[PDB]
Amino acid sequence: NDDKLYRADSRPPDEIKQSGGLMPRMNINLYDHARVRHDDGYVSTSISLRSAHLVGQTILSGHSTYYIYVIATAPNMFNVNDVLGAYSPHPDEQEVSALGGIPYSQIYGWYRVHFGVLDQLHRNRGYRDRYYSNLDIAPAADGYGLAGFPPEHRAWREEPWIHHAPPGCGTCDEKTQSLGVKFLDEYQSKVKRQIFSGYQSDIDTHNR
Amino acid sequence: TPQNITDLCAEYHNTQIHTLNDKIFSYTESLAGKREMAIITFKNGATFQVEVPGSQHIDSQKKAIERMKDTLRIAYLTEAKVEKLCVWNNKTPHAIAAISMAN
Amino acid sequence: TPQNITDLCAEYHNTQIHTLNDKIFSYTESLAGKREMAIITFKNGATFQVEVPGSQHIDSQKKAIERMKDTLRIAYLTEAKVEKLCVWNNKTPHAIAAISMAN
Amino acid sequence: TPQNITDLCAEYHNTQIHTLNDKIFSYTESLAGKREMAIITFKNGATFQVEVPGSQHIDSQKKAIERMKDTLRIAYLTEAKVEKLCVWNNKTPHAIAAISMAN
Amino acid sequence: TPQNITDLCAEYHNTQIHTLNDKIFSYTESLAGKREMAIITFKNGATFQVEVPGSQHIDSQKKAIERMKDTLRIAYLTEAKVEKLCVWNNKTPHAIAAISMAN
Amino acid sequence: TPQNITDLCAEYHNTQIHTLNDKIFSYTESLAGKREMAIITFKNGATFQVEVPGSQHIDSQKKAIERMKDTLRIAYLTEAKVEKLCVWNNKTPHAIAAISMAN
Ligand code: NA
Repeated sequence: NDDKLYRADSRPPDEIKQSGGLMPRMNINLYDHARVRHDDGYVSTSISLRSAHLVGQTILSGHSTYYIYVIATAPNMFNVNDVLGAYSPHPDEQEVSALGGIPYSQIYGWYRVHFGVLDQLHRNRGYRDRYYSNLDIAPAADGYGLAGFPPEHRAWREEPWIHHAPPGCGTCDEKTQSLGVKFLDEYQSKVKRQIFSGYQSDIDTHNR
Repeated sequence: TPQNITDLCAEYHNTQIHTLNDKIFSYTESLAGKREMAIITFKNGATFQVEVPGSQHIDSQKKAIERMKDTLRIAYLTEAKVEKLCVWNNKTPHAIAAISMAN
Repeated sequence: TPQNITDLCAEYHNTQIHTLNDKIFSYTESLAGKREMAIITFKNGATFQVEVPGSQHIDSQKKAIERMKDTLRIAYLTEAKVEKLCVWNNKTPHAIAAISMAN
Repeated sequence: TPQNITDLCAEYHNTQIHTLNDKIFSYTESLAGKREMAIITFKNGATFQVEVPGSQHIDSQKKAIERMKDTLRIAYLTEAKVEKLCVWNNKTPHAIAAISMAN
Repeated sequence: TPQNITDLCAEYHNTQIHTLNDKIFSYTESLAGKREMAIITFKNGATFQVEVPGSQHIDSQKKAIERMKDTLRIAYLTEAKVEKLCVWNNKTPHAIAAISMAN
Repeated sequence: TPQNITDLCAEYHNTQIHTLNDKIFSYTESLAGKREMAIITFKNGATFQVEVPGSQHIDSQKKAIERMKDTLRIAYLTEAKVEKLCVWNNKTPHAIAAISMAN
């Protein structure tokens, strides 16, 4: 559906364009990521504007100017509390994390924050509404296996992760890494199909 | 002049509207001699062709056939939602005369 | 030589500018004989055509009609905001002469 | 008229189907004289060509050969899964007669 | 042969290099007879045209003029940073002879 | 018939392979008379052209020169990794004869 998420980020729109989106600080580990959050292969977002604004008030209180990016939902996202469960270390954050970050086209727009005061929404030309509105967050069952607990952690011997335990878990970290790399490769590939197919919908065979 | 695909379709003999409201499931394209065509399917199993050009098409339709293959190729890739297809039903598979995309 | 679509439009008879500032809601394309056209709509109900190439057209316009249909398809599939359309209003639907895109 | 790529292939001598269900690993193209051709590979080492146009091709295939090379480049860049290729196996590399894409 | 747009531009009379280092603000194109052209603008107000093909053009330029319009359209639509334009300054708006894109 | 760009390039005496394994840093095109060409560069300063069509080209190369420029522009806009270029090194900048793209 057309749900939106929000992230305070000191990186300006021009940089976001040049980077191809909002990128993580490549190690990909949700557990490690959760312990504005952008380490270990994921980029954090909030389920509301006011939430993201507050996160930025305390974390980016120090930057004359930062931004609150408005982001569509898609299957690169995980509800952290659903995936980590009882072992979610900061579950008050109500976090939805983007594995490999947020591609530019998934960004609907951004607000400018200047000296703590939020502006005045700027729409992203790279955004694709019909594509992203027909997409949702990844179900937690796609994330249980990428949870990324240590091989010794009690989660891998407990439900639901017991049935999604990567080999060596319960090289465990080796497999957590390669499963995330594989997921990100497959995800990015779908997004480039969408954007780059659009970029080639000008081709007209007959005219030459 | 028709204002939409349904009115357009009604001007011709041997046509009908299929309403799919779905993206294309498969795109197939051939350069084989005498089978220079495209074929699309939808997930319900429905199959349609853009015909090999011939004497059933007038000259003006020749460039339009080429444009339809461009369009169906990129609609497939872009996963665009096909609203309706107007097709000739005197052919197997049914042959596309017009398409409309909307959400 | 005009510097914008509004000045360009004003050089012709029976035209008008439509200001939409909106992406195309639907794209329709036909290869049926004598209906080799495209029709677009916007969510506010407005409908426009790129005309069938005819005797109202000079030869320099033929390639440009083809380009315009190319332009409408990529605009549709990339959700590009259409700023204005210059159209002939002695046609139903109104016939596209020029498009501008910004924002 | 054939309904899918497999039946299409079966209409010709010296053809076979390759099932890849994978994206294109590399796209190569050339404007070198007598080698105006495209070559693709897949991660499994499978290598295919779109033939240099020649006397083995009839006039109607020339346009389709040009569309096929485009189709391959487009599929390469979008990382689209190629389901099947129909190829002539009396050529090295195997020469593409048709492609199907299904997600 | 010139290795860049600046050196290419200096081979011609009545040309100069414009430096934008910015994405195109607006893209306008017309199929209107005698105005088969494109016009782009940048947010500083600078306006440029690809001219209507005419007597001032030799045959080898006809396809390049068509290619430039394709290029300006996709540039505009992808927000591609335009580095420099080579333009004829003896025309209003200044007529594009060349473009470079770089970040 | 060659299975790859390296083998293709070695069929010509005046050619060489450049291995870039990198995206195109800049893309330039001109419609100026007698300079209807493209020029690309890479981060490392390497510069290449697609030559203007001339008496050194046979007919079969003309369409392929147009496809190569299509390919380079899209490669540039998508940031596609260019693996190798086969070029003629008796021109400056070296003149593109073929391109391979791989991840
Ligand atoms: Na969504």
